[PDB]
Amino acid sequence: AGTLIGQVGVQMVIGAGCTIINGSVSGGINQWGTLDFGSHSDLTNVVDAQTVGTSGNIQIQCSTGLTPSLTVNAGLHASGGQRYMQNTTTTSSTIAYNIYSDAARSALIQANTPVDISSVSTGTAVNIPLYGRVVPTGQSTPTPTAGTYTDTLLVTIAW
Amino acid sequence: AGTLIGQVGVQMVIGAGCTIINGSVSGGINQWGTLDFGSHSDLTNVVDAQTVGTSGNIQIQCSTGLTPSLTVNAGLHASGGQRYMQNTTTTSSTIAYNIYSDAARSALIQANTPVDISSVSTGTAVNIPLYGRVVPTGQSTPTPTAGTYTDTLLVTIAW
Amino acid sequence: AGTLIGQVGVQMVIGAGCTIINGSVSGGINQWGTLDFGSHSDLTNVVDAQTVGTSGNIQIQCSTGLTPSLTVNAGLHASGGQRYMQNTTTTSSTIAYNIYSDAARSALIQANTPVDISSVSTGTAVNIPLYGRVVPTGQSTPTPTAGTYTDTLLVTIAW
Amino acid sequence: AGTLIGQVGVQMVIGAGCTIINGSVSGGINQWGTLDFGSHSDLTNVVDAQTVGTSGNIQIQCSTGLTPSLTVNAGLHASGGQRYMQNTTTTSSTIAYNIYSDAARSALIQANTPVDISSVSTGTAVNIPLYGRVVPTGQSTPTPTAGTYTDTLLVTIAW
Amino acid sequence: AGTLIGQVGVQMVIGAGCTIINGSVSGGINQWGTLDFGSHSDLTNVVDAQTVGTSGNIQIQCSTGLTPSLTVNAGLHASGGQRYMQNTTTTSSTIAYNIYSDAARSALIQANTPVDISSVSTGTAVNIPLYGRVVPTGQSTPTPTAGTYTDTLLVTIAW
Repeated sequence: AGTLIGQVGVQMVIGAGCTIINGSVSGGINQWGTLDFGSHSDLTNVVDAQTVGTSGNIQIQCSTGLTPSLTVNAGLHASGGQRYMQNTTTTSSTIAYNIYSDAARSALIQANTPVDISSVSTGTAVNIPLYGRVVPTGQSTPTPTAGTYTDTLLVTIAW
Repeated sequence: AGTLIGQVGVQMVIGAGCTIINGSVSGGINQWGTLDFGSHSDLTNVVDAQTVGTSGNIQIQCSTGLTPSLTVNAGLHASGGQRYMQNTTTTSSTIAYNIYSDAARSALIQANTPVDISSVSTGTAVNIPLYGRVVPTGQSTPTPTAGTYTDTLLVTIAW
Repeated sequence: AGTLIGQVGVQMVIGAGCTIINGSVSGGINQWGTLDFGSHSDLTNVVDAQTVGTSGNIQIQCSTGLTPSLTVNAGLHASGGQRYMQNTTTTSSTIAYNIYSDAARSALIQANTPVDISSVSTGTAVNIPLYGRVVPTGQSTPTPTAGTYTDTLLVTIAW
Repeated sequence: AGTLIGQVGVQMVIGAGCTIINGSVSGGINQWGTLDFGSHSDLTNVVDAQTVGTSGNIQIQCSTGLTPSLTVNAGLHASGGQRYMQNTTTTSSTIAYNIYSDAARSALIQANTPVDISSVSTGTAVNIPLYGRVVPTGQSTPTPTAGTYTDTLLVTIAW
Repeated sequence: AGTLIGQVGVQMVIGAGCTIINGSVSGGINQWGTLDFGSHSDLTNVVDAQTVGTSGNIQIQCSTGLTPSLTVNAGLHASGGQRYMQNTTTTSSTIAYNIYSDAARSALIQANTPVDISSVSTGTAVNIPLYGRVVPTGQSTPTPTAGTYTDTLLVTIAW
């Protein structure tokens, strides 16, 4: 009863880069390592960790200029704007954690808020600005149960 | 030595619609936007893009009922049933890409094969079901040369 | 008061043909199909159609040699040399349309102007050179009212 | 053995005319043109023709008043009151045809039946009311053989 | 101075007939109808007429056997052996005409030359063998003036 004809056209340009390195892809998921905090018990001291994946650390290796933006989604298990970790065995146990955009862990990254990380330019393959820290305050009870707590984020680089 | 007389008669009906919106026409070509993947270098991560044209995204705004059919022709530079992109400067460089009929990019669109996209009905001006993805597997060498790769399709809506 | 006697004589020759096929005749009208554009609403994209009648497409199947001439009369509802379509319900609504003598729709057919379509010779039953196109420019208001717009032509083949 | 004497007396009057024009005479036959239908093959569409002879069309140019009568004899090859055409090579092949007294071809002329064509008066040299049409119904088989079919009539004008 | 005496004797026999019918007599003139050609203007087509008088056509109704002879005198206005017609108003205008002894108008009747019309025998009241035809060749100028052209013959039947 009708018919419309049109052409779309597809264009892609190779040039200015700023693409992540040392990140494996399985099925288009585009995984970018893991924030491995390590093994501890009865957390009463601050623990620091950085995004490490398989062989080598995740790096940026951005292009000259091109001030980018980093956006980190809240975790699957979130409440009150603070990302959480939930055990795979017991649903009640939970550990809170924070994430920072600098090595000194002074600038906090908020959920769904872009961060102007413009210092990763000029190549040089600098480490990705994503550092986590667990502080033993407000961590429900100081001593949690046993398990393997896990959580996943969603990191977006726009430029 | 001869003469034949006859009348043809031309009929057009306005009513049930299901016509594309936000698509400019120049000379009867009836262009429908562009699949702009963006700028990258040394493609090693999956890149997603959607059909965007000038001011606003391409939409359908189909009519009630009228289960339509979407057919996408293979590109000008094709081999083995997979659409390709070819540089305007160097003929050797090529990047493969795929196209999907859903946002999740789970249903693949084959060349010259109709797709029963019946969920775009009831108006509401839903986005056109045409999404592309570039996966860094089988992309000849992982790092291509520089240029502005281009390709054009031929989208047909029958209903 | 007077009387004159004379003989006229009637002659018809069967031989060189070049006669239309797939065209029904009712009462000597000698109908030759219909230019069915289809169903649309708020025409903003170019629509193409070809002369189709009942079971099969209208064809020529002309004879060897015999360079013919195609003449298309202006429609019943015409103004300024451009053929129009008028609704059967509301007299004000009108859609303009054009007609072409080739598949590419590059050569326009003017009213009461013969066209030397000499490429339809050597039999082979080629499709009749009559293609229509509706372009959404100068179409009064872009969105018309509802109805079943109709128009009739008068196609003459002389050779 | 006998002898009778008498005078006959011959009278002719010049005045009111209504005499045919553009008609050559050879030996008193008083020919009045030809109904040339043209060249066709596999007649499936209606063909129209008018009485044309040598340089110009046959005309009447009748006198004021003087309501005349037109009588057309049946052809040499006739059967069932319908005039026929017979090939000069094969006797079996035959095409039927009709004749009309008006341009619209709505009033049929019957064999040996006068027609009151009173509208050809007031001079003005109007075209002779004799039009033929071949309709592809009841034409034996739709496709005839090759040849030059011919037939002759006998037109009488009485007034 | 003298005187002679003698008897003549008058004899008439009734029997074998072959006498004309449908012919009025006024004063011994013994008129036999009229060759009424009719009314025409600008004679360019052959005109035929037969000897008709008052109520009915002139007939012979001859007797059995008795091969008769028909002799037709030249007209009052004759020149070169061809009978002519002269207007009663203008003496210059003239139309030539011929006369024939058969219906087909193939056998010409010459002035003062007997014709052996032996086929009118056996009664049956056959039409008189006298037919006239006007041919538009050598008729001075093709278009004559107005008037009522007349001429009289002298028909003799000897047997």
